[PDB]
Amino acid sequence: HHMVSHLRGVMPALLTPFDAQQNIDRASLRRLVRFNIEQGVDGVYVGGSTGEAFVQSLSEREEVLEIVAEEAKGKITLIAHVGCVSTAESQQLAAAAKRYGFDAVSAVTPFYYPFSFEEHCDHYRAIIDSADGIPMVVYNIPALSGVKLTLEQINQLVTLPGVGALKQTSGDLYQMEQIRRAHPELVLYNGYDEIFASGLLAGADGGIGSTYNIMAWRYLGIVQALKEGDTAKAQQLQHECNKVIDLLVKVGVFRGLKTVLHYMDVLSVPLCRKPFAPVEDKFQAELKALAQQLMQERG
Amino acid sequence: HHMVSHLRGVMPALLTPFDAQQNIDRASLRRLVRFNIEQGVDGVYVGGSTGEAFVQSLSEREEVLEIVAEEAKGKITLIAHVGCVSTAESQQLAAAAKRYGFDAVSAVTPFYYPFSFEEHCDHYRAIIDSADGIPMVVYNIPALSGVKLTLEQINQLVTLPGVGALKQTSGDLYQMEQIRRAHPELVLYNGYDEIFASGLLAGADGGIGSTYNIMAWRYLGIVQALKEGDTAKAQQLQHECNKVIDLLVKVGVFRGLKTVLHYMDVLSVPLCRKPFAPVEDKFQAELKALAQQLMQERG
Amino acid sequence: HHMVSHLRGVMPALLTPFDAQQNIDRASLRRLVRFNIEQGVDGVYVGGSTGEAFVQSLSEREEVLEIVAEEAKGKITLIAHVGCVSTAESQQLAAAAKRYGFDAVSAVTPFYYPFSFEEHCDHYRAIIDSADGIPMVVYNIPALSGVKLTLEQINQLVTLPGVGALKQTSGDLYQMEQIRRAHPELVLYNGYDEIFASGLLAGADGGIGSTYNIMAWRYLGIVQALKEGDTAKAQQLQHECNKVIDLLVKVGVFRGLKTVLHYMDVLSVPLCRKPFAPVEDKFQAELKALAQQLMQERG
Amino acid sequence: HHMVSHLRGVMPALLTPFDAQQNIDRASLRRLVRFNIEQGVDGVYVGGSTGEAFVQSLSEREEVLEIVAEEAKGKITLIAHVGCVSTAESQQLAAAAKRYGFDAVSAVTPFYYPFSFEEHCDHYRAIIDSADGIPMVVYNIPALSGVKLTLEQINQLVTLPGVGALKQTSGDLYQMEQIRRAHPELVLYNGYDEIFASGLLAGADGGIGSTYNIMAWRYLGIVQALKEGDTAKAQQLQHECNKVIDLLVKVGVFRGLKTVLHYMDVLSVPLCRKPFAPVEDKFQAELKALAQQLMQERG
Ligand SMILES: [Cl-]
Ligand SMILES: [Cl-]
Ligand SMILES: [Cl-]
Ligand SMILES: [Cl-]
Ligand SMILES: [Cl-]
Ligand SMILES: [Cl-]
Ligand SMILES: [Cl-]
Ligand SMILES: [Cl-]
Ligand SMILES: [Cl-]
Ligand SMILES: [Cl-]
Ligand SMILES: [Cl-]
Ligand SMILES: [Cl-]
Ligand SMILES: [Cl-]
Ligand SMILES: [Cl-]
Ligand SMILES: [Cl-]
Ligand SMILES: [Cl-]
Ligand code: NA
Ligand code: NA
Ligand code: NA
Ligand code: NA
Repeated sequence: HHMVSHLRGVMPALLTPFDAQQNIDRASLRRLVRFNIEQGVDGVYVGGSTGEAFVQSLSEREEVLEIVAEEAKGKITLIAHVGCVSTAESQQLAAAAKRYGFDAVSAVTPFYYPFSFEEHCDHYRAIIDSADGIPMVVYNIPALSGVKLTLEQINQLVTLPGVGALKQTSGDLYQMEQIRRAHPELVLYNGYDEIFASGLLAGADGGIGSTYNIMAWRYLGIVQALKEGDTAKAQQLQHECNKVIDLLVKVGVFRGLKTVLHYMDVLSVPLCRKPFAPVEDKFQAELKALAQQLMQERG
Repeated sequence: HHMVSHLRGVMPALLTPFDAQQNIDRASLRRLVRFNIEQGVDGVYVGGSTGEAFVQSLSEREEVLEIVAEEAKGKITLIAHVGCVSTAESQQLAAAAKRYGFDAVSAVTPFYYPFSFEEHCDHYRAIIDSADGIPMVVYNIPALSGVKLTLEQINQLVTLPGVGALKQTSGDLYQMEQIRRAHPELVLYNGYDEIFASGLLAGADGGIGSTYNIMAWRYLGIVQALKEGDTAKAQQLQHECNKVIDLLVKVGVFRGLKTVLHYMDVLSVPLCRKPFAPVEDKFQAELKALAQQLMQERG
Repeated sequence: HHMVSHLRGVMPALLTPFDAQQNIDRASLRRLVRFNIEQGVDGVYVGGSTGEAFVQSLSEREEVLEIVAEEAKGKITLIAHVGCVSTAESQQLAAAAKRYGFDAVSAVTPFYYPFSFEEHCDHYRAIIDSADGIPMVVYNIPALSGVKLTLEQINQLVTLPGVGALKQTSGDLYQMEQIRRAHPELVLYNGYDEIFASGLLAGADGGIGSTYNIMAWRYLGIVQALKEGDTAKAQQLQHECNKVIDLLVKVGVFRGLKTVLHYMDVLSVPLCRKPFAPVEDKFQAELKALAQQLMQERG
Repeated sequence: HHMVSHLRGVMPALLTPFDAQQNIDRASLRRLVRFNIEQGVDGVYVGGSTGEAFVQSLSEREEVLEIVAEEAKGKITLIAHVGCVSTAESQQLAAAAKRYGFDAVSAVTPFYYPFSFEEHCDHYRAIIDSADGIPMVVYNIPALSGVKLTLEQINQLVTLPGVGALKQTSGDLYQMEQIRRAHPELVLYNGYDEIFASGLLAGADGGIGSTYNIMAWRYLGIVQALKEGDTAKAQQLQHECNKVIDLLVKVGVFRGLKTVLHYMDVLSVPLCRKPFAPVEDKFQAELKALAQQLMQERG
């Protein structure tokens, strides 16, 4: 667990930009990668939930993976979310991530169909084998996956050979603390941005988040406030992140983030794929004012 | 709603046979269609959940759809489950179903990501458009999709232009009755085989089910018993169906069904796709005895 | 299970009438018991959830039990819901029901606090002991108790020495059928009036319900329709019951029932105890119209 | 919200000691109050969930209320949990708390029966009126009450006239932050001991908890650590608190705490009321070792 310490940190869950016809916008994808590097992030998490993975084909996900590796390999840590319901499809994306030079792969607990815990473990084992020597990030998101793992099951997942981290998109900070106590060296990512400060305090040593794409310096600022023992500053930063998250929940989270990035002249086209609707017109002024606030807050 | 009475009835949710390398077993697929026709079913529902749709590519789902149409068009009713999370993927499968001559399409409420009710309606509207004049079956399965529709939302979905039926995989038989009372003409399929008789009594006029692939005549028998007013016979048939479903839950439902069909010399290979494990050896004897029992019962 | 067949049937879950100051209305309680006897019911279930047991003191519940025994002992079957969270409180009510001559006691699974299955079993054993020879009805209502029993745990409860029946307030009619199949002689009451017909078909042999207080003959008629094999009549009667239940849900179920009974000249004051609010004025005309319809419906 | 700052702090949810026959052990109750005062706590919360309020009579709860006031009035803050399902019963306990000189009352959202939000509000208004001048603490515990309040409803509850605080027994630290942000002056108690440190960081300014009865100085130490910016010390204290909570979850929480207190020579008899079972013999060694550790840690 200590030989993959380079995986710790704050890493945006990269959005996948699409063009006006909902195809991959490669030029905007490259700009978004460069924008995140310039924000000072530790890494990027590609083709996750926030990446709209589950409305893309395998070929599209591979194209995105390869472009991001071109832009970012050697500059920041690269984690490829390869997870699919199908084990064989996940293996194909893991083998591709290996060829592109990613530092780690990740896979969401396979969803829709009920699978036994043993089926989950063999799924991770098969993907780890196809990753062919780069570590696995187990990705736990019970609210969307419907997979309700016990603590003892999480303990077994994160000790499988080849697993180097846990992305913990759970609001249960008792379990966060229990995972940390059971695995003092484990790379443990907070997945709910709206509790980032509290999740670090409960044992996470970094985070993977959708909203880091537009204000990663606030989350980096919370990491530093807590190291410096400035708890009032950590709370103030989290209050500001959550004011933004309240707005994003009102307008649509992924499309709201893409719209801000469009007003920051990063993404040419801010659409999500159907069935996500476009942003309602009445919310544009607020999203544009947020973009301008965030740009001014950097200098 | 009156012009789609030809969609009523008992229709197996067709399994998708795979070979030893987990590719589509076309020969076994054709024999499973013929086998279901020979059982006297009213139709087949292709590429659904039971069909392992969500561990298949679009290309594979199209291949299955086209094969089934070749075997069954003009002999029994053909319903194509074209549903994906992506609207555009679902539309591609709907346009393909239209080319192959299917009698209706169907789509599960798109899952994993939370979508507004308005986003769900526009998803169905777009698929109905690509289906280009064949009716849509709305497919409600809250336990796996995570979409919890109210009665009033269901009422709006089943009256969208182009919607001709509802696949109701819900054990809430108060809602089943309310849907029937609000739409006396609606084609309404019972989706949980283990309550078929009660679901008919609560208002369903047919059923779509995984276990109909191995014993459709029991469910046709329940329809008949209730029409005849032999409530005791309906109960006894459901008891026997549920003894089977108990066994299938113990061994794994889709792989148990495929194993029974392997022991009936229908499918050459009884595998599901990973991450479904194969059947445990200790259950083979029971599954073989069930196939023997069902074959002697047939005649 | 053979020697308690006299418990089978259709039994209203008796409302507890209160007066203007929210004290027990003894005269209206007597009139409601008599009204139910004249409706032809098989028994009465006293001091249950519908009886507002959990906003009453033990002394008040005992006074209600004794009165119902005076009015109904030897005329219809008498079941006393003695259940509390506390085991000793429940035992006090069971010992009292024994003194008053009840034919059976009943206890809801103790709630609010999480208790282990063994703690639940010991709770029932102690109450059965204090009931001193009259059988126990296990009362299962997960939606309000939060106790989620497995099928195998239900199998152990209904086989405790002294248990003669199960009140099954669950809409899961697979489990209903499984209970019937494992216990062919068990007295099994359908608890959700809105699926009564389907619940009988799935294996219940009677019911306990709040709405039987105002229209027991429809549920008795459903029993008769199914015995006769008139499945269409059973459905039509269930439709009519559910039209009423729809209204009761809109206005508040217990207070709406009490208001109907008020307009039938049975109850002097149609209030529930606080924090239940009174019925909104806008619903009075509907409730009065339903009272008239149910009265004309009888003769 | 500012004129009740004397309610902020760290307050054990007092256990109710019972004797060998399950009646109130008055002598052990007095020594438990004194023990907590001597731990440096800010107040005590009397007759709550932890106090086994819902297996006691109104008369028993008043006896405990009156004894605690006699021991602690004017030494530490006194909060009386007067909550019942019944509004009238809750009012009776609030009038008593007022007579005994309590500083505040509290009530759990009424449970078991579904009540509307307006019925909850009127319940609190009525108790506040009977409390006759002392502030009300709204007490939120969705996991046991089943009352799932939105954020906007919580906002309306804490702005009711006479409401001075919220006991927030929720693990959702997004909502915790949102409440703090919407009400910067609100007295906001963290209810889940196992996330205390994180709950403070998310906006709580105190806590009410069952495990404070045996180790309040750890929780006071966490407050001090977070004020001093020693995040690492706060984390270590929370780890130790959670090692204890793990053991208490394994043995049974209330009875485990009382057993520890017995081995601390505080409680003569460590029994909870039925249906809580006694502690298993095989856990006694661990609970005794824990008692010894906590005693030696104090100094
Ligand atoms: Cl290749
Ligand atoms: Cl490359
Ligand atoms: Cl699982
Ligand atoms: Cl830290
Ligand atoms: Cl820029
Ligand atoms: Cl084409
Ligand atoms: Cl929805
Ligand atoms: Cl029918
Ligand atoms: Cl006595
Ligand atoms: Cl008597
Ligand atoms: Cl349990
Ligand atoms: Cl029958
Ligand atoms: Cl009168
Ligand atoms: Cl008095
Ligand atoms: Cl509510
Ligand atoms: Cl603080
Ligand atoms: Na890095
Ligand atoms: Na047909
Ligand atoms: Na009787
Ligand atoms: Na104080």
